[PDB]
Amino acid sequence: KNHPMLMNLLK
Amino acid sequence: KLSEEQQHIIAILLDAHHKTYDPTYADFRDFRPPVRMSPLSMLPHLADLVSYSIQKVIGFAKMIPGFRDLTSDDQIVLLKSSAIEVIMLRSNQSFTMDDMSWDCGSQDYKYDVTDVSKAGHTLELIEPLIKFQVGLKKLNLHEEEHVLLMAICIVSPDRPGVQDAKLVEAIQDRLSNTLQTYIRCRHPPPGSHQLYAKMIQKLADLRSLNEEHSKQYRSLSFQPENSMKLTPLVLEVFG
Ligand SMILES: C=C1[C@H](O)CC(=C/C=C2\CCC[C@]3(C)[C@@H]([C@H](C)CCC[C@H](OC)c4ccc(O)cc4)CC[C@@H]23)C[C@H]1O
Repeated sequence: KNHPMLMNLLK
Repeated sequence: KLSEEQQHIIAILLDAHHKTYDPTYADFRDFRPPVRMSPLSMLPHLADLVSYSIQKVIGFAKMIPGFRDLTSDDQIVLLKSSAIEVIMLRSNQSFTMDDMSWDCGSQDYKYDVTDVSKAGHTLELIEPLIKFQVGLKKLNLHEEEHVLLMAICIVSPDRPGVQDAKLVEAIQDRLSNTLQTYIRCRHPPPGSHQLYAKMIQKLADLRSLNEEHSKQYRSLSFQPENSMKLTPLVLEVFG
């Protein structure tokens, strides 16, 4: 995906 | 008519919104300062504002009943595509028809057509956006209706890239039906007249705003020196 910040804020 | 599941949904969404929307706007002090006095003078400040607002829309989205049963990939796609639209919808709370501005509590933080223009935008976006704000504000939504519309906007099954669309639809359908029923039981006429339909129309108006925004983004984006003024989150989410 290459969406680390958004992944992180969603967890 | 409004079941216990539906009252629970509404109570979760009101509280989630309250946890993610500070009507004092205290955190605005942490943003790069606005500059009014210069074509892209407001860009750092509004980039920062947008970036924070993405963060708060994510915090709201996470709390949507059902959202967490979605896969990460689906969570991601729904947020990427809806973020600007939810920011637009949530901005209605600061929007005032008095002078067609978003008034975040002090003159520093009161934004108008010229402030937005000085962030790299034209009337191609701004005119239909202020029209949206006006037409949304005239609906006079209950806060319950407001939060349901934002949630319905995020859990949209037609966003491209969506894998488990059917799951997205079952979630969204639970919130549409809660909204339908809420209006029936709690929204007295005449304000309730065609109110669901008028709300669904606003989600259509947001698709067109999103489109235009993505286009202006691409243009600004193409200039590495302006793209420099954004934030890493905004670059990640808006591409
Ligand atoms: C907390 C609040 C308050 O209600 C204040 C708030 C206001 C929102 C506004 C009023 C100011 C202008 C806003 C932010 C709109 C514009 C189009 C966003 C411009 C900034 C954006 O930077 C990421 C951008 C994108 C492309 C560009 O070429 C130049 C700038 C989108 C919605 C507009 C958002 C909400 O989250």
